[PDB]
Amino acid sequence: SCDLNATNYIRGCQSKTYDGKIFPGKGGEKQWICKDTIIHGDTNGACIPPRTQNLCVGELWDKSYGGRSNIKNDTKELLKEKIKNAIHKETELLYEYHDTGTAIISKNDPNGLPKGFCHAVQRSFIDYKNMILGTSVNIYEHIGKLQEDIKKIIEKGTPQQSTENVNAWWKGIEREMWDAVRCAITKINKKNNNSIFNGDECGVSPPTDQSVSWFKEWGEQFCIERLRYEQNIREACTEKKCINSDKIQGACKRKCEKYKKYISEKKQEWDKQKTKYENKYVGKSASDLLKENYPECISANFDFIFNDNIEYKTYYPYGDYSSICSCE
Repeated sequence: SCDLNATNYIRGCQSKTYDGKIFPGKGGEKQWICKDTIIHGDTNGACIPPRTQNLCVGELWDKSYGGRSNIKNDTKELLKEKIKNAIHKETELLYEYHDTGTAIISKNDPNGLPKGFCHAVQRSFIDYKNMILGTSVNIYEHIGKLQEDIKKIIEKGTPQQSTENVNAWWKGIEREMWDAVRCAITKINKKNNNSIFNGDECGVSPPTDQSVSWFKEWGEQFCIERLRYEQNIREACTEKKCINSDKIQGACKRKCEKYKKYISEKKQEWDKQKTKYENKYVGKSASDLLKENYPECISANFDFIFNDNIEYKTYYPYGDYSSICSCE
């Protein structure tokens, strides 16, 4: 059983801001961080999710006075405890972030939990795994210190045979770490009238390549945002207000230009991730990866949307939404 009514909050992990502050707060959103001269998985490149940049490290890190590792002298038991509490806090804060409709991917499916909450929780859990295993990305010098203290805690505190021990140690604690997620979900009962929550709603077992996991998150987000853009285009162009010359005008042209602008910024992110994915996973499509996972991606022709031919800019000014964004 879990720590049902036993409350525990940790300093350093406040309400999420990665897709923006929770209302009435505004802005403060993080962007996807793509880097050239970095290795992720086997190969070059990486795009870092806003959510990852907001990951709760709890008592693992001491932010006070310029920053320091809070696990330098820890036993592996106390380290495990500190990870478990961080994971438990991450789950609670992600629940609030998707319950309030602030997370982009939440803007109520199907076990009665907030849309996107389980995906986000699974994703953060994968991030914790890769942080502990030392197999993520070296973007933060402070997490570099964390994987390295973790490595030395495990090696001093287990019999030698070596990040092979760090790998076996994670495997031995994985079930317990996942129980921190299930436990935090059970505590939703205290909070929620939609259903009864047994804690298994985001999976009885932990999920399920972090680079692929990050790319999938990118996709889910892009496709949802894409449908919101369509929604606003149809509300402002559908009304058939076209100025004589007929060329679109006013609210319609505004909403259409917003999507055109959105696609232009997302293009670099698609190219980077698509290339990394497809030339690591030979014979596999980046388009298939997203479409087989997220129903919001089904209407998206990724090759059309991000097409780099010369004629496409002139004939399709607003991409795949050019027809709604035209006259007649």
